[PDB]
Amino acid sequence: ARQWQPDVEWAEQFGGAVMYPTKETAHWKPPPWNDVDPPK
Amino acid sequence: AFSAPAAYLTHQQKVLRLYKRALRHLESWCVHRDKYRYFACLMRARFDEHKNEKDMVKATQLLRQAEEEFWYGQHPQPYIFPESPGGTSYERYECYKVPEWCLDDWHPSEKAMYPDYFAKREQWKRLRRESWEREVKQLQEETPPGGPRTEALPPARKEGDLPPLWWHIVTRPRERPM
Amino acid sequence: MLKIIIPTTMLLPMTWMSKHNMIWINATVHSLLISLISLSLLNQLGENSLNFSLTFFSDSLSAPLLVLTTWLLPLMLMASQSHLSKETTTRKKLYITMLILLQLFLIMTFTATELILFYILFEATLVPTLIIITRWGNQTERLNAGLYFLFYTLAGSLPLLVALVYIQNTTGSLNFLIIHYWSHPLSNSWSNIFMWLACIMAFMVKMPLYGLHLWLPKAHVEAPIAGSMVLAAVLLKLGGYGMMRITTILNPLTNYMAYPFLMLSMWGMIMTSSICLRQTDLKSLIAYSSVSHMALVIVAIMIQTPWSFMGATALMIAHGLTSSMLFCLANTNYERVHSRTMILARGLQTLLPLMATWWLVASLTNLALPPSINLIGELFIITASFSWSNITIILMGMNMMITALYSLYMLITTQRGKYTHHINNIKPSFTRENALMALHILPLLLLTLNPKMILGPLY
Amino acid sequence: SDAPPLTLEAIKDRVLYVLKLYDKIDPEKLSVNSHFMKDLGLDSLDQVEIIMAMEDEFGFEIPDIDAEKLMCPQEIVDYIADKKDVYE
Amino acid sequence: NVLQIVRDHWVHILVPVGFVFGCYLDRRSDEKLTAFRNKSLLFKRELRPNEEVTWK
Amino acid sequence: HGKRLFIIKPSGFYDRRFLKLMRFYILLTGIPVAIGITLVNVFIGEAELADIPEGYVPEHWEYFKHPISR
Amino acid sequence: PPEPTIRLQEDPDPEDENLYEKNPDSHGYDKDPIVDLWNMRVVFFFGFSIVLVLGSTFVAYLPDYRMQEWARREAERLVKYREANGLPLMESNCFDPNKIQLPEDED
Ligand SMILES: CCCCCCCCCCCCCCCCC[C@@H](O)O[C@H](CO[C@H](O)CCCCCCCCCCCCCCC)COP(=O)(O)OCC[N+](C)(C)C
Ligand SMILES: CCCCCCCCCCCCCCCCC[C@@H](O)O[C@H](CO[C@H](O)CCCCCCCCCCCCCCC)COP(=O)(O)OCC[N+](C)(C)C
Ligand SMILES: CCCCCCCC/C=C\CCCCCCCC(=O)O[C@H](COC(=O)CCCCCCC/C=C/CCCCCCCC)COP(=O)(O)OCCN
Ligand SMILES: *OP(=O)(O)OCC(C)(C)[C@@H](O)C(=O)NCCC(=O)NCCSC(=O)CCCCCCCCCCC
Repeated sequence: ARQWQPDVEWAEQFGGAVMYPTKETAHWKPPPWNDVDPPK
Repeated sequence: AFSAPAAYLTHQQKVLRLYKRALRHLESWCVHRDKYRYFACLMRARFDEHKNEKDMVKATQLLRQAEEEFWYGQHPQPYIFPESPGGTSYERYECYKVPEWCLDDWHPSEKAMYPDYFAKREQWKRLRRESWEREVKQLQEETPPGGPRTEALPPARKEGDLPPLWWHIVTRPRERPM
Repeated sequence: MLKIIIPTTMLLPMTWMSKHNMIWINATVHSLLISLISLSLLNQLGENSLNFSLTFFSDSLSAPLLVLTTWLLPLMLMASQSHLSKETTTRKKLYITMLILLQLFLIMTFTATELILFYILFEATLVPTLIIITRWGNQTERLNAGLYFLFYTLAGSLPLLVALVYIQNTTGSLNFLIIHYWSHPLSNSWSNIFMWLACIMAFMVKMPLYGLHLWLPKAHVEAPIAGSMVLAAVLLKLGGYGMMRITTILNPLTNYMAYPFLMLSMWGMIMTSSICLRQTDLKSLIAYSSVSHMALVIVAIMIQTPWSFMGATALMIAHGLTSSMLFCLANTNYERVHSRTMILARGLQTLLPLMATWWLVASLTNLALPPSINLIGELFIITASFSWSNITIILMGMNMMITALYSLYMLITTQRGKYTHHINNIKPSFTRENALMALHILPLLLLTLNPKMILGPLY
Repeated sequence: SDAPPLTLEAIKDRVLYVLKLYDKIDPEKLSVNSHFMKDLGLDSLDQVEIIMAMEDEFGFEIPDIDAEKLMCPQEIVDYIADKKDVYE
Repeated sequence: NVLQIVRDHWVHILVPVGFVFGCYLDRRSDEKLTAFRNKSLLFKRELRPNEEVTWK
Repeated sequence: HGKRLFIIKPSGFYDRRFLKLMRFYILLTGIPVAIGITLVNVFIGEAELADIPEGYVPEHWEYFKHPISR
Repeated sequence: PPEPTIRLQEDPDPEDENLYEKNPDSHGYDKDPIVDLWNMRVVFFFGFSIVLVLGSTFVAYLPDYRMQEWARREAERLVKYREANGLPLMESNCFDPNKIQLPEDED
């Protein structure tokens, strides 16, 4: 009796570095939120 | 229909079911009453000649040849009572059966007719409302762990109690509502 | 033609400046008034057309489609009133805005006198439908459904645009009157074959043609009720209208280019009909029946005879009304039961008798019982096909039988038998639903009295 | 139709009438509560025949699972009453 | 009550005003195409004593 | 015999009300239409065909027979 | 595993509301009885009384712009004339050959 809306599991497919992950890309990580890399 | 079924039929039940089926089909073959009486007495004599036998193996060898002989001569058009599952009026009145809950959706101008009926109906509703809360716990404690083993239900054991799951059996529509 | 277009545009500010509790009333009243105004287009001539201006013209092929389009809007509003109760005022106004924009685009598309203008509005009809499907649809499949409904369509219509501009660089005009009066034969050539395919495939994919029909069940089962109504009643007929218009420049290539599609239709109508025999969803069954009827319309248009065109017009109108009614009945069951599975709610004739009468009349009309206009169109198409080839009767005959079967199947599973015991929330039918069914079914039986109105320009 | 509304007394009277025409059981010994195997010394085949005579008398069939556990005239009357919805 | 029900029902004039404006718009278009009025070979006619144009 | 029993059935109020309302509105507009058509037929209509008198050019609505169509 | 087995904070699915419960004579248009009654009235009046009856009557009495009876009269006059003068009713040629210039083949 309720319209379906996206949930966390549905929202997680767009959270990767790219769409359609592969073996080569599997180790890629999204950029930081503020787009800053620690100086190390 | 009313009785809960078991896990299997014993040998005696199978024999009795064959006896009833064979007598019914013999009656369907022998239309006249005196002929049926004669051949039914003959079939009874044929049936109990092995009544006293003791071993299971041959007693099961019988009732197998008996089923084969019945299926060979089973009268492909046997007599069926009109209300029986194969009869000419099996589900004839099924379209006139209306559930009780439909009366809850009547207009107040409709319920204004028949005030006594609806007062009694309200009494029944409140009785059901209390009895249900009692029945749930009664069934919860009376059930073996792991779930029911047979779909048979217990009676009421206290004084003011009602048999669990009674509403939809007591409030059957009718056999011939209209 | 602006006497119809301007009030339809004025529907938008009227909707947006309305009170929060008066949107449905005002929209319904003014849509009914616009339908009454559009009724005057039915006065057609045996001569050329009603050429109002350089931009818009009306024909006895366009007039019934315009009347159906204007009549469908109040029914869609009534059908949408129920399930949109708990929605905010702004979103309800947006829904009504989408419906109005769809009606405006359809109105203009039918009356456009230019092929390019027709293409632009024919594509503009996509955006409101896509928004309606993917925003107010219920299940999660709607998104996928929308994608299908989009790309199929575009995959057919991008070549057409190319062909269109090519034609205008060769003939010098895309005006339909000039195109008709200056028609020239198409020689048998590979370039001409591909031009034919480009001009035909966009309209084939929206009928839909068998084998290109996969988008339709998805879109129709995933759409809200108003979306299903407009998709089945009007948007399918855009391909038929386009093919009727564009076949004038495709001769005599159609004499042999039509063979692959004709087969795909004549066999296809069998398959889809048989598919209706084994279906567990009501909306899916109704959509597949729509596919079968539109296959018959495709055959009629490809045969290219006067009786074929008359039958195709009549069948388009009749199917629009009938499929809209069937979708409304299925939705009135769904809003009570929330399942959309045929065998869940059973024996409903005992609980809802008048709705059972509506079900019977809708099933009889879909079954093409004479003298309904459904049967008029079907019989004219069948006679034209018999003249085309006497063997066709076999396939046609088979379809008829199968159709009746599944129609009555749908009537027997849901209405007859014993009621489901545990379903105790089936309330009496509202006046709104009964009025919706009556307003669907009375125009059909009225139209059977004056069939010349829906027989097209070749009457 | 025009079928008279049979009552519990009519059902009991007809059941006893059919049982008294069964020459295997003595009409003096039997009563409404007289058991079949123990009180009257009958067999299982005799019980099947009694059920069949009841079915022929009342025009409807009793399923075997229910019929196999009807061991008194009183329970036969109760079964027929419950099946046919008899008030009094 | 006038000047109060207006603030709620002024909306009901929009569609009829649109209809009248659309009719007026249609009339304007007709004037532009009068290039062959009373000039067709089929309906070529001599004017009446108090007639300026055959149609409007 | 006072063996009258209650018949359980769904409500007929809403179906009956809808039918009454639909009949009322249809008749409300259609009875005056039928009366007007009858009066026009009895007292006015059915023009008869005639030749066009020479020098006279008829109006476009003078080529039709029924008064309502005219 | 001390997780709550709750994926997020979400409202429960509400139960559907019966329009007849709070308002018998509900007509199924709106939860407000007055707005509902007037929606019923306007729908019935503008759908059945106005469009369905008056529009049907208008369509029934549409004037003969398709010119069926005109064609009947013309055909009657032509048949009368041709039977009177012995002409063979319809002619096989739609255009008289005197105005067609065929191309000489000279093959
Ligand atoms: C998938 C769901 C259905 C989608 C819709 C399907 C409908 C589209 C079908 C296309 C219609 C037919 C296209 C061409 C028909 C012309 C007739 C021709 O093909 O037949 C012979 C042609 O012979 C051979 O066919 C030559 C072409 C062979 C190569 C074409 C591929 C064959 C099968 C490909 C099907 C793939 C379709 C799907 C694409 C993704 C005739 O011999 P010829 O007299 O010499 O040529 C006459 C034409 N002239 C005059 C211009 C010269
Ligand atoms: C329910 C219980 C019964 C109660 C009712 C009893 C009475 C029964 C009568 C009902 C039907 C019986 C048939 C009687 C037919 C008589 C009327 C008929 O003759 O009129 C027809 C006329 O019918 C109309 O033309 C057809 C109706 C118009 C349909 C348009 C629909 C309205 C708009 C709705 C929206 C559109 C949606 C669909 C878009 C395509 C044909 O007339 P026609 O001989 O030719 O010429 C008329 C007279 N002339 C010569 C002066 C011109
Ligand atoms: C639902 C999916 C359907 C997808 C669309 C299917 C239809 C495809 C139709 C062909 C696509 C291109 C149409 C061309 C536009 C018409 C213009 C035209 O006809 O001009 C021709 C040009 O014709 C072409 O060039 C067409 C060549 C094809 C190239 C594109 C191939 C696309 C795929 C072809 C096979 C598939 C077609 C049928 C698909 C069936 C449905 C799946 C003549 O060119 P000129 O050189 O100026 O004149 C010759 C004398 N000098
Ligand atoms: O005391 P009850 O509980 O009634 O027990 C009855 C009985 C003892 C006879 C029986 O239940 C039982 O347990 N018997 C033990 C052995 C046994 O029965 N072995 C099987 C014998 S089979 C038989 O009876 C032969 C059948 C012959 C009839 C064939 C039917 C063909 C008819 C064709 C259509 C007209």
